[PDB]
Amino acid sequence: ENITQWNLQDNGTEGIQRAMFQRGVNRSLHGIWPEKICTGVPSHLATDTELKAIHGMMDASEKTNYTCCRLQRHEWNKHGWCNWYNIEPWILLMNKTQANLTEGQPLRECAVTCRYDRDSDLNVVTQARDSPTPLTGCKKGKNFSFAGILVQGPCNF
Ligand SMILES: *[C@@H]1O[C@H](CO)[C@@H](O[C@@H]2O[C@H](CO)[C@@H](O[C@@H]3O[C@H](CO[C@H]4O[C@H](CO)[C@@H](O[C@H]5O[C@H](CO)[C@@H](O)[C@H](O)[C@@H]5O)[C@H](O)[C@@H]4O)[C@@H](O)[C@H](O[C@@H]4O[C@H](CO)[C@@H](O)[C@H](O)[C@@H]4O)[C@@H]3O)[C@H](O)[C@H]2NC(C)=O)[C@H](O)[C@H]1NC(C)=O
Ligand SMILES: *[C@@H]1O[C@H](CO)[C@@H](O[C@@H]2O[C@H](CO)[C@@H](O)[C@H](O)[C@H]2NC(C)=O)[C@H](O)[C@H]1NC(C)=O
Ligand SMILES: *[C@@H]1O[C@H](CO)[C@@H](O)[C@H](O)[C@H]1NC(C)=O
Ligand SMILES: *[C@@H]1O[C@H](CO)[C@@H](O)[C@H](O)[C@H]1NC(C)=O
Ligand SMILES: *[C@@H]1O[C@H](CO)[C@@H](O)[C@H](O)[C@H]1NC(C)=O
Repeated sequence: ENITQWNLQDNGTEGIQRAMFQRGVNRSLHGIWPEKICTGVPSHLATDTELKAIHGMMDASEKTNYTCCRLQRHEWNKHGWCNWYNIEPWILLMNKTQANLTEGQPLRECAVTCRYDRDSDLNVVTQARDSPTPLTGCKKGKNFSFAGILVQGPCNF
């Protein structure tokens, strides 16, 4: 029912993808997205201490040097409060999702966005999710690279 999406390292993509490559991070959670997007005022304002409890999730912002908490707070504000009601079960789910992502390539890993790399003739996956979706920036007929793992098609197992 929820889309789980994450960033993947890629030295060829400026921003979080490059920062992850430099730090030896392969997968960094972007979000867990139910159908409903939160509108209005959050029932609770996420603190830095709460957001830092999602261990290994890197912020997409250079303003924190890709650490915490701009993306983490944005996730709680836009997808968290209205769906989970309380920050505690959301922090635990996000943290466990990230822990699984840190362990290696997950159960279902489908490409979302690629950076086609001319040199290696590979579709370098910059963002993946746990369900198939139409692709963006992915060259037809090329193999896919999920944080160095070579796959035939857009979905990795
Ligand atoms: C996919 O995303 C959804 C979010 O869309 C995730 O579901 C959410 O999971 C949260 C648990 O992790 C759960 O949080 C608890 O919510 C209760 C309140 O629950 C009651 O309210 C809601 C609506 O008002 C109803 O939820 C029911 O919805 C479904 C269909 O009816 C079904 O799942 C089931 O019937 C649910 O019961 C329902 O009326 C609820 O009973 C809070 O009380 C919880 O609080 C915990 O308890 C404390 C107080 O005792 C609180 O202070 C603590 O901090 C404590 O931890 C807790 O917040 C959400 O209700 C649920 N949201 C929805 C819309 O279902 C789902 O888990 C995701 N799945 C995956 C696999 O990623
Ligand atoms: C993190 O990974 C573990 C291991 O895959 C998950 O636990 C499994 O959950 C499935 C159902 O989704 C069950 O069939 C098994 O009981 C579990 N296996 C083990 C070895 O414990 C867990 O769901 C994952 N959590 C998140 C949030 O991704
Ligand atoms: C990241 O992925 C590569 C390629 O699969 C693997 O060799 C390496 O050990 C992983 N590093 C971490 C920190 O998980
Ligand atoms: C950003 O983080 C990395 C690794 O932790 C480090 O190389 C760098 O000095 C940090 N700070 C700035 C201002 O780039
Ligand atoms: C989150 O997962 C880590 C492993 O990455 C674990 O050590 C830690 O206790 C967890 N934190 C919370 C708040 O669950």
